[PDB]
Amino acid sequence: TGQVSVEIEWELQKENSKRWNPEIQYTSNYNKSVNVDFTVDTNGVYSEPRPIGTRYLTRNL
Amino acid sequence: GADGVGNSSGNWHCDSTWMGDRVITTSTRTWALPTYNNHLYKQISSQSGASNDNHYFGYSTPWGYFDFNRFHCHFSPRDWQRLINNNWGFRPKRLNFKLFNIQVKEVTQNDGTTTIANNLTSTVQVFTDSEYQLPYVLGSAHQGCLPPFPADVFMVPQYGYLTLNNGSQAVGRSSFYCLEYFPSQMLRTGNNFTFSYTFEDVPFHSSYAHSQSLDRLMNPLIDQYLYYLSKTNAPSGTTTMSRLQFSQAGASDIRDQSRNWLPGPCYRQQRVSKTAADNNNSDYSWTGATKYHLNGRDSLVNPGPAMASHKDDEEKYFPQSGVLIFGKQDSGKTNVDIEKVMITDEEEIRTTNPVATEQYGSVSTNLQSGNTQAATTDVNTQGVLPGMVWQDRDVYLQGPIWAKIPHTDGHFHPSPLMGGFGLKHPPPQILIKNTPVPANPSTTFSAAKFASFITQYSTGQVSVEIEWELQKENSKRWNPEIQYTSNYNKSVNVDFTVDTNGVYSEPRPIGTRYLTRNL
Amino acid sequence: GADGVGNSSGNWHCDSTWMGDRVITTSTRTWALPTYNNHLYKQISSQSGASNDNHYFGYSTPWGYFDFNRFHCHFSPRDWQRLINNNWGFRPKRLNFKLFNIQVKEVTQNDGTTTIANNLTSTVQVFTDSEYQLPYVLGSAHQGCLPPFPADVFMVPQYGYLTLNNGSQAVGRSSFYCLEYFPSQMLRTGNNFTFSYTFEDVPFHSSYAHSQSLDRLMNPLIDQYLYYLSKTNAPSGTTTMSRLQFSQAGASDIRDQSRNWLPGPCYRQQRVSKTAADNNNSDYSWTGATKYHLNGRDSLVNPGPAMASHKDDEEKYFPQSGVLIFGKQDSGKTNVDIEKVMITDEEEIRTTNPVATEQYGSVSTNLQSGNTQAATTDVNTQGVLPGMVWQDRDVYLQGPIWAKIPHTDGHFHPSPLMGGFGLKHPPPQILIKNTPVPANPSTTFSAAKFASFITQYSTGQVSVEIEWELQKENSKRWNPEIQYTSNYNKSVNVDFTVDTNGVYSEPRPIGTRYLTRNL
Repeated sequence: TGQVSVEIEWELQKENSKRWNPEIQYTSNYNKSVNVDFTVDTNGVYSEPRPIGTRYLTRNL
Repeated sequence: GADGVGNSSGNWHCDSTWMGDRVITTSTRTWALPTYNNHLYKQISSQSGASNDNHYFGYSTPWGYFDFNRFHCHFSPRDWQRLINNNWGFRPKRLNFKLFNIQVKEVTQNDGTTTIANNLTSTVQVFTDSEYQLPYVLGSAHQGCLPPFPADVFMVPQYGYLTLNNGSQAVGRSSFYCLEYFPSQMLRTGNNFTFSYTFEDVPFHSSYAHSQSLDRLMNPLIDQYLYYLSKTNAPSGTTTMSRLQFSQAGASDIRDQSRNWLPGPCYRQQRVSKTAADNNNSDYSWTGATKYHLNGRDSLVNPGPAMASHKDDEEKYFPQSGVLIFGKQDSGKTNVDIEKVMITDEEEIRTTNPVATEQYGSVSTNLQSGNTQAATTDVNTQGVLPGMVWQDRDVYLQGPIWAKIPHTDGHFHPSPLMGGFGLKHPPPQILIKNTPVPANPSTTFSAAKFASFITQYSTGQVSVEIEWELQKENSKRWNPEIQYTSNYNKSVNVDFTVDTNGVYSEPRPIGTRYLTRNL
Repeated sequence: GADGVGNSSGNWHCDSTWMGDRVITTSTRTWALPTYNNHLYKQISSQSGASNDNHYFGYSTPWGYFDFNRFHCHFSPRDWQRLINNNWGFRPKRLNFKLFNIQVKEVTQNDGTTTIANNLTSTVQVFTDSEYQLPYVLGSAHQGCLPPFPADVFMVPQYGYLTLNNGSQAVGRSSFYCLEYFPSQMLRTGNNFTFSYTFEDVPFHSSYAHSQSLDRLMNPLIDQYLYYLSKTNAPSGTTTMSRLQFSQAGASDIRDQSRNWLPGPCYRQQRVSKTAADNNNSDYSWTGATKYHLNGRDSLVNPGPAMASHKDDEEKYFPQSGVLIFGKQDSGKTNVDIEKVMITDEEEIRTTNPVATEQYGSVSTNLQSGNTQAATTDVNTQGVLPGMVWQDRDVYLQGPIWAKIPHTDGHFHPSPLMGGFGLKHPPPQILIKNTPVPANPSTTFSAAKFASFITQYSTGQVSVEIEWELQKENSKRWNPEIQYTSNYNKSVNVDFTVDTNGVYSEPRPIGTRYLTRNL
């Protein structure tokens, strides 16, 4: 047994949009719930409740 | 540059210069710009009863835009003839644009009588979208470019765009652009506006036709050393038996030779005849059309991938939606007869590209055996295969020049299907607008936005200069070539001139492929 | 520092050094750290049937944390006596922390018999939250600090926190923190861990009592030159008539003198007596309590703003929830009698702060007139006014030291209400955990996370050194002062010592306010 570590550098490409109205963003829901998403439950089990893509900002064709 | 009221802010530059492997064309026109949308942005959408294929959603802005994306904006007919008769290829290199001699005029409509006067203090706003942040509407073959004849005055077209739609409604992803949210330069009479632009590297447009066919590249005097299957059965006593036989291909059986390449891709179109009696007596303009299906909508494929218009001895035929069709002078907008339009022809590329109205070929569908005969079927659509070669669609004196390549993850051979040069950073859009001047306001404050303005428009001159790089031909052909020429016989009017009423007209479309080249 | 198995990674430092206006206290203890939560994070929440005031939601982590936020972790009783008998004020300056001599031990529970052995290769993880990114749970007067007696061994407490809740459930705004998402240092036996810290500037704690009263600051020999309204009616023939009369205040009417300042703010509490018979025969511990209302929940105000515990000649009384209450040695957890606890007293501040169980004062409520008599009412809660002065709650040998000021837009006089120093950047939290060591895995791959580990714990030494800045007294008082002292009379045990069984105990709470100062 032992430990393992991995470090990765990522290059970003910032958006430069002139769109006027606000965009769609990924967000958490505010309403109450028994468990918080992407957390552990009362037994210690971490779970991811939904898949999350990458395409939220917009761009002209 | 800036000076007073009584100073011209520019001169008239319009000519062409030929020097070695370059040609520099500069043209000047005078324009007029109204006030669009009464200074408002407006949401527009398709009608409620429109078919699902025709739904759209978007906006119309109070801005105009300048457009010079047609070849005849830069080349005179004589200059076009020089180009196409002596060069194998050409491409744009750099560009210069200038706007000058602005005049703003206010209109008064008292009592049905119009009075027009100068407004020396009013201004116009101009800016170039040099970062491609607005939706790019050039490259859609719209009207409103610079006129082909330098003596014509033209109206600046209005700017508008479409975004995502769900039927007649919009979605959360659809975006709205305010053009006043850009830095723009304000010009009074006495100011001018210029900018420069450099084209990226693009391949030369092929201004030649191939003098060889893709299926005829062998030496007709020497046989191959490879064999092909020439017979599958042989005669027995009063009958036949299965027996494979092989032969070496020569000139007598030239269709069977082994070859290294394949013709270009295909997407079959319906064939129609210029003779009225040959066509079916029905309405198949949409049912019989070739289309693509995108997000539940059908869209006509026009003109589509470059394929030959017809095979030899069949000039009367052409693909239903596979050729560019220009209109003659003063032809109408809707449902004009065939005598009012000019149909182009792409027959020069039938040496490498398949005919648009035939199948690509035939492939086998089963496994023959002692009790099963071989069966084949036609291929009506063929994607690209390794080993294919093809030509692109020709360009025309009155056709488009460039198109912006869509910003996507992938694309294949990004030459625009209507013909021309595909650019990732095309010449930017040039937007222009009259600054609104409010009318007499009330003397007591009101927070409502203004709704009464002084009626006015603007006019001025515009010039554009483009440098083109030429590719000279180097042929060793012995016999003379085909050249574009005028007919010598007498006629009432000279082609590409004005008539007795002052109307300039172009009598036919002119391609580029006259010189020849080996395959 | 790093070396082998047979090398101590640190020494035992525990003493105090007094030099001029500084005092440096260093202390060392030995700790033991179990495996909490069986290496898991767990969501915790209030019971389903709990009252609305007691609902909560949060998490418990497998980490422990070190805590030295009580004064007796650093000062011996004799050192505390030196401090409070000779100084008017003090404050912390800088801090040094060290963790060394780590030993990890694995436990085997075969057949009810426990065997403990060294595990030389296992490790512990340590990190300091030097950027205040975790919820700060220090400063809530929790158990688990370093023991007051240096010879005691203590268990490291488990880390856990609360976040936003809606009843027993959470909301979208509630946040979850994984402590493994921090860079932490891993130590085997033979490694050590140190860091340093500098306190920000804070005011000295007032280790004095005022020798003057706020309402007695005048010269008792000279009258004022200002007048006050002394009589509102005068005798007429066998009757009275309204007639205003004014007088200059002297010593005979000292209550009427004009003054420049006002006593500190107030928030009235209920009074209870140490004699059982004086109190009401009912359960008013919650109904009669003073509380604040936040987001629909009621929360007991404890101890609340600093107010005097009682007026003179009334030591038997104290506010219901307005004083710190420490427990005697080995006293229980729930519903212990009054003989098992030690109730503090804040009477030294009754020179400036109002008594906690009385009204702040009285104000008029109406407008007197010929047919209306003047009416007043008591003020049971008084926010701060311009011109108020007050003292803060005293600190005690076994009380807290500091508290983190909440990161908010506004705050007023941010000294923590339980006493001590309010810091925007307090000493950071120090988290520690045993690295999990999995047990014998299966020989065929399984993607399920591990659930069987080797049972083990760790132990070692911890040391903390703090420099304190002193503020020496400079009094010109003639008569001797009050000092903290031990009683001389005989007794079975000496105070602040161990008994015959080895149990160290602190017999009473010790404040700081013995020397005196003029107002």
